Amino acid sequence: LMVKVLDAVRGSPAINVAMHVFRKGLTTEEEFVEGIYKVEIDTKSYWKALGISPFHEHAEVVFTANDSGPRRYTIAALLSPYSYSTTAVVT
Amino acid sequence: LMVKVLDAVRGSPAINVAMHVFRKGLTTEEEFVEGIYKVEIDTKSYWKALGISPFHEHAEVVFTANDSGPRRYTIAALLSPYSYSTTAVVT
Amino acid sequence: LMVKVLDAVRGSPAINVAMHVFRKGLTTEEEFVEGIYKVEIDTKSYWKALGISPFHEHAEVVFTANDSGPRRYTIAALLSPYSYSTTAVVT
Amino acid sequence: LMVKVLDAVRGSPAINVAMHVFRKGLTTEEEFVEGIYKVEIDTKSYWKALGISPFHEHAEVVFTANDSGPRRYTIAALLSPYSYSTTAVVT
Amino acid sequence: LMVKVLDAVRGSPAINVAMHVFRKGLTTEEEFVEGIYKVEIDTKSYWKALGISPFHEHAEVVFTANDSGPRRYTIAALLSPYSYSTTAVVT
Repeated sequence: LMVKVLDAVRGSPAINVAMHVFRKGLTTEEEFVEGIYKVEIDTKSYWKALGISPFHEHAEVVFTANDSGPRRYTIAALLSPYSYSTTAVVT
Repeated sequence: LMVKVLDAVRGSPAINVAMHVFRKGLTTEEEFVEGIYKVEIDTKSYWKALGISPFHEHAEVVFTANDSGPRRYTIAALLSPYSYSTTAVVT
Repeated sequence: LMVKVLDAVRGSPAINVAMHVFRKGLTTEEEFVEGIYKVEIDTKSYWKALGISPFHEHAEVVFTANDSGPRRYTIAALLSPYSYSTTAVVT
Repeated sequence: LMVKVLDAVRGSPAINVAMHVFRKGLTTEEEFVEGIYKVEIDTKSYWKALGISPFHEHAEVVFTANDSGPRRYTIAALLSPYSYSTTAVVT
Repeated sequence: LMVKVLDAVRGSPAINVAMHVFRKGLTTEEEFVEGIYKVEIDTKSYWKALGISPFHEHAEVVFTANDSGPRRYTIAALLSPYSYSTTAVVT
């Protein structure tokens, strides 16, 4: 097994490289690679893995999730390598 | 097994490379690669994997999910390598 | 098994490469590659994998999902490499 | 097993490299690599893994999640190496 | 097993390198690498792993989470090595 990437480079490129070589109870995950170059923006979660036997008997639950409001996410060149260029965010 | 990628490069390119080589209980996931160059924007989740035997007997549940509001997501060049170009977000 | 990609490059191209080589209980997934260059925008989920025996006996459940509101997602050049070009988002 | 990356470089490129070589109870995760080049912005979570037997009998729970307000996230060149370029955030 | 990265370099590049070589009870995680080049901005959490048997009998719980306010996060060149460039945040 031989891998060659970008043997010779000349003249200033913008590069993003990711190399992975592999060889060979509510939740159980084993022997994994999570999140190479992962981006998460405005992620939400409610009631994850409460456990064994929640609200087993005679439970009265009221759940209300409200999401609102003025929120802004201005992004230029996300995960976007560039060269000899111009990037501007003018407001 | 031999792999060659981008042996000779000249003149400043913008590149995104991803190489993967492989060889050989509510939830169970094993021996996986999750999220190479993954992007998530405004992801939501409710009541994931509450567990074994939730609300087993005589449960009175009221669920209400409300999503609203002024929200903006302005993105230029997502996962988009570029060269000798112009990117602008003018407001 | 021999793989050759982009042996010689000259003059600044914008490139997106993805190479994959392979060789050989509510949920169970094993030995997989999930999400190479995956993009998710405004994804929702409700009540995923509640578990074993939820609401087993005499359950009174009221479910209401409301989705509304002024929301904007302005994107230029998603997963779209470019060169010698112009990208603008003017508002 | 032999790996060669960027054997010869000349002329000032901007590079992001990630190399990974591998060889061979509510929650249990073993022998994993989490978060190489991971970015998280405005992530929320509620009631994660409350434990064994929460609210077992005669529980009266009121849950209310409110999210609002003027919030801004202005980012230029996220995970985006560049060279001979111009990046500006003018307000 | 032999690994070679950036054997010869000339002319002042800006580089980010990450190399990883591997060889071979509410929560239990063993033998892992968490957070190489990890960035977290404005992350929140509520009620994580309260323990064994919380609110076991006759519990009356009122939960209210409010998030609001004018907050700003202005970032230029996050995880974005650059060379011969210009970065400015003008307000």
